[PDB]
Amino acid sequence: DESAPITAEDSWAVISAFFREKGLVSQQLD
Amino acid sequence: KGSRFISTLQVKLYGREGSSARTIKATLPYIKQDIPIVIIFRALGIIPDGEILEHICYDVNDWQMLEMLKPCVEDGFVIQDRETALDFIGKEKRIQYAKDILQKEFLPHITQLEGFESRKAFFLGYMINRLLLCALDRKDQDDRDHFGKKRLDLAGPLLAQLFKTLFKKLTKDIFRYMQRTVE
Amino acid sequence: KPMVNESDGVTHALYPQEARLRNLTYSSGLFVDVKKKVFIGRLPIMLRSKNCYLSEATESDLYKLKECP
Amino acid sequence: VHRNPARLMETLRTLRRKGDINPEVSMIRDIREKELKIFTDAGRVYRPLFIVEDDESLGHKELKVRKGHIAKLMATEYQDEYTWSSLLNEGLVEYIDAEEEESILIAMQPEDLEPAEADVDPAKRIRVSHHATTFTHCEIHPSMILGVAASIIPFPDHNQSPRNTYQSAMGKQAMGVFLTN
Amino acid sequence: NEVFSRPEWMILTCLPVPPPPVRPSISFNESQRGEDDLTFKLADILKANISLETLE
Amino acid sequence: MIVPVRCFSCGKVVGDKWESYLNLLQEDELDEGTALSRLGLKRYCCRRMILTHVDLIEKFLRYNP
Amino acid sequence: TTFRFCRDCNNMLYPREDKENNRLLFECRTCSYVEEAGSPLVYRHELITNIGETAGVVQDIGSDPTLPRSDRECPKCHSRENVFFQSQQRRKDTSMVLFFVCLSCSHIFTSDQKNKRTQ
Amino acid sequence: SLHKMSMMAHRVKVIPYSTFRLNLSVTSPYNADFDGDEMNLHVPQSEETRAELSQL
Amino acid sequence: NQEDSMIMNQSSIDRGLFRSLFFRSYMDQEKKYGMSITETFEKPQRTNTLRMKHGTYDKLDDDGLIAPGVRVSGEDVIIGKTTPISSKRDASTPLRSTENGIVDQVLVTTNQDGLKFVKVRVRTTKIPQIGDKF
Amino acid sequence: DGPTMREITETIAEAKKKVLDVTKEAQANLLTAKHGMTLRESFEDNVVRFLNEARD
Amino acid sequence: LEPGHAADQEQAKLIRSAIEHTTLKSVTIASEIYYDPDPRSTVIPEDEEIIQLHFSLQQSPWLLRLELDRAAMNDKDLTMGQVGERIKQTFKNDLFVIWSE
Amino acid sequence: LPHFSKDDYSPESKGFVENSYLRGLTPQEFFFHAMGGREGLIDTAVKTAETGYIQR
RNA sequence: AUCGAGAGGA
DNA sequence: CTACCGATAAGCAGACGATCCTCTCGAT
DNA sequence: CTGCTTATCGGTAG
Ligand SMILES: [Mg+2]
Ligand SMILES: [Mg+2]
Ligand SMILES: [Zn+2]
Ligand SMILES: [Zn+2]
Repeated sequence: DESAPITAEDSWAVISAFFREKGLVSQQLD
Repeated sequence: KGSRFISTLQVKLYGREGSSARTIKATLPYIKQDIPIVIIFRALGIIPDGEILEHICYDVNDWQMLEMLKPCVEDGFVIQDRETALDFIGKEKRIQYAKDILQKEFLPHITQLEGFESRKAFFLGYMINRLLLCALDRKDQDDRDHFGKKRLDLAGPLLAQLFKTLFKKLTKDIFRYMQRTVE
Repeated sequence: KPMVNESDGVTHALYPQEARLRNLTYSSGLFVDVKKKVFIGRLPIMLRSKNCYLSEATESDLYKLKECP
Repeated sequence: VHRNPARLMETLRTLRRKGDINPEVSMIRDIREKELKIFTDAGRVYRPLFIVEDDESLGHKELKVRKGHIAKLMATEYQDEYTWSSLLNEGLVEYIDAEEEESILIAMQPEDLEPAEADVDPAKRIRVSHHATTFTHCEIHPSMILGVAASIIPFPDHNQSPRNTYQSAMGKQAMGVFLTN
Repeated sequence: NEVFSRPEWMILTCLPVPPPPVRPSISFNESQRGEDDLTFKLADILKANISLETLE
Repeated sequence: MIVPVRCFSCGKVVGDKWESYLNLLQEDELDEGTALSRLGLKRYCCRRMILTHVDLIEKFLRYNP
Repeated sequence: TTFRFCRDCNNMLYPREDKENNRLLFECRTCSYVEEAGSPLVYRHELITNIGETAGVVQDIGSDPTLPRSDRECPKCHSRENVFFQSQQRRKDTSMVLFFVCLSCSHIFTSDQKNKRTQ
Repeated sequence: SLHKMSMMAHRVKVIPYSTFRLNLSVTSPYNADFDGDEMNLHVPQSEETRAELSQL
Repeated sequence: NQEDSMIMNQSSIDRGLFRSLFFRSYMDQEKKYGMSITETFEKPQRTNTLRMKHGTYDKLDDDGLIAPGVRVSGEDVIIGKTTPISSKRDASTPLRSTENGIVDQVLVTTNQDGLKFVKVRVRTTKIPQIGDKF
Repeated sequence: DGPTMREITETIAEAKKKVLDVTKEAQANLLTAKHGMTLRESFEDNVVRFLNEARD
Repeated sequence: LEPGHAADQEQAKLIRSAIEHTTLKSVTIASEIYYDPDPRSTVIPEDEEIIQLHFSLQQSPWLLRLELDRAAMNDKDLTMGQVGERIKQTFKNDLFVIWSE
Repeated sequence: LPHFSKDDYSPESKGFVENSYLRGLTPQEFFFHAMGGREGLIDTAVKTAETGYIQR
């Protein structure tokens, strides 16, 4: 159900998300 | 954007608690010694005892502070002008000298161009205003260990400070097969 | 994209994995278009940067260039 | 200088978070010393961090993010077009540094940090309260305060503080596979 | 001390020279060369010292 | 880097059980836990052996020559 | 000590003496402008200060979220909305006291039962 | 080496494997532990010397 | 297993725990600014020069490079090269004083300048022994 | 012991209330300073004391 | 302590405050300067008493006026006069000098 | 930290870990507890020298 | 082998 | 009343740092 | 978290 809030668990996806898009060394490339 | 020329301005509050009359001075690039502010303020055009305090104290119920500056004012109605503030700093050869330093190395960010004098007065007010907030204990010492007022220099920026340093060489060894070409 | 000029020779394409073996430098060429097209040095390349050919590279493409993914 | 710097930030903020001013840039309004600092410098560190604005209709202060988004972002897990970055831009998430952290209120878990106030399995640890109603961005997950090496320790909370720091110099002296090739 | 130490001594005249043992050589080498740092400053010196036997 | 033949702690051959086990998982749609028990592993020195063996070789065949 | 500068040169003026009709006499070494006394007051010190307690109190105050919030009344304005914090002077020797600023009459009020105050 | 104790004569025992081996209870004075600490030995060369060590 | 030692199932080592690999490589090039002084990989003997190493050479073929499955150990010469000064000065790298293993792989290439280049790895398996850390 | 974790706990719990109180006391100009120390030093000192004693 | 003077839980105090260094400043709230040229009377309401009263068992117009805290006056083994006669003895005759009781 | 209101002198806030190495610490506990011996770690590698100079 | 920079073990 | 000498106070500058250890990179 | 040097001031002698 779309609107509704999140829970803890769910944040690991968000992390996931970051990391795929930057990886472990961004800082150096960037 | 544009060098690494490093350029340290200080505003010291000479005078300990009570020790006579707490005068303010400051410091500058290629210089002999210090300077009461009042001058320098005179020197950026800012002249009237008080058209300065505005530059520094920002509200007029603050006597306390005000007063705190009262003895600086005094260190200069030995100088009531713009050209003799420039003065204080070694004629026409040395006034230049100072309308320099107060564009060329007295607070360089801001700018180094011509006219950008009050831009700085003001700042130097600022400075001074935190310099007194902090001696009147209404504000706290500045923390030297806030990650926030530090950076990291990554590879970029470093490749970068050599690159300018050699690109500076090829650059001018060449102002030399060139001097020796004539042809 | 990085190259390299072996004495008495062509300009090779340069591959990280290769330089690592022969002590060469994954670095690339420096060209400026100076007024009145011209090179003045090379410039060591940050692997997996915008030039490093490994920046666009597929998995399978890596192993291929012998490079851990 | 600026009068009504309020109506300005807002604006600022909608603009970094819409994407029209860079998301790097930091953007600090101190209220009470009446500065407003804007910093674009380079070398500053910064991050997590997700966002909160009361931005709710049917009740109270919330996270903007939502099972909605999260769930399209997962979306993009089994398809292996929702990227972190689009979180950035649809504003769920912001980057903070140091300086700017000073003027917020972060929440920890976001859960059991803002569902309203209404037994205790005696073995759970002891959390504090909720005391705060202000939040403006809630932490992504606490574990990230850690870095590459400790992130590897089974449980370091139950664990004395320098020890953990020693395993973290050792972890790097472990043997194994450094690279497929 | 009259015999062992004397202000004039305290200043230089004539400077010993230390033989090899104290400061040798070699290198990667052979046929090329070479040396410690007294041998090189132990020149700088017999260096400008001949610039001055050549003014006078 | 390949399953091991025999569990460290204990003795028992296992190496002959790797493929069998990816097969119960992947294919009769089962929890490693079962699988395991079902391939005969009952001690956890021995469970441990398989639940980890991590098959990096699968990746170094990935390079060519 | 609120003093005062010349009109005519915006500078600073100083003080002498009405010898002669006994009274006070401030005055510029900028022009010759002159004034009758504000008040005889002329120098204040304070070493124990209350002039920094409230500090930046500012309509915006109410939104700054670092500011904790209490359960009180303000006494003119009746609400439960405020926001408090310890005296801003950053003296070592200072009152662990609170100050509140109500939210709807920007009213400022205190935690303290001994010391008397107006600010 | 802060004490006499960090020094001290022993009595040799050759054995297989490659670690100096010691007694726990000679631990403090050296203040070793065994997750790594490493330790040196020296060997006297004169019949005296030897005395010196076994005696003193 | 005291004062933080620990005790290890030697049977389970044997079955494989905790083992590793262990390779190392060694390296080599020819000459500096010679027009007439150029090192040369070879497998040496004397020639008028005769400092040459105390250890053995007989594992190197002509090229002056061991071969792969050969086991080296001790002070063995792994790479023969010589450097001719006026003449045949040995100059040649042996396996570490302490180390023993096996050749794994050997490489031959070259540098920017057309230079001869060589890198020899040796490999050894190391097993949990007594004094090791964990 | 289960009912020790219930004592233990509450045990910290009454020190939470003393810190509190003293804090409240203090905020009220009430709290008294300790010959030669800042009244703020005495608030700190009381608390730190109250909780070490709790840990204890 | 002295030998029998061992627990004059009181005799300790003296010592304290027999020893314990201690500036004007420590007690002084605020220090000020009015032009009150009129010896015989003040400008300031708050001072008026303090005027009927200095003559029972020259001067300038410029009054230095220190205020004292209620406090340090309790914390310290403390007396106006004490203050006073302190102030007066430093200076003897070169300053003229008075207080509230 | 910034998860905390300002002007807060309460316990939590001020580095009072309340749980045990067993049930476990929370975020702030951890982080605080981390300033713990970094201080420690530090002076240690600092005792260690002050010390060994003494000793010399 | 000298020499200078960093990394690591107690 | 002046000058010289002596004493006291303030301001400015200098050298040390755990032991022992293995190893890696680079250069006239 | 100082020992040494320089400068300034109060004292004594001429
Ligand atoms: Mg140890
Ligand atoms: Mg140990
Ligand atoms: Zn088993
Ligand atoms: Zn005027």
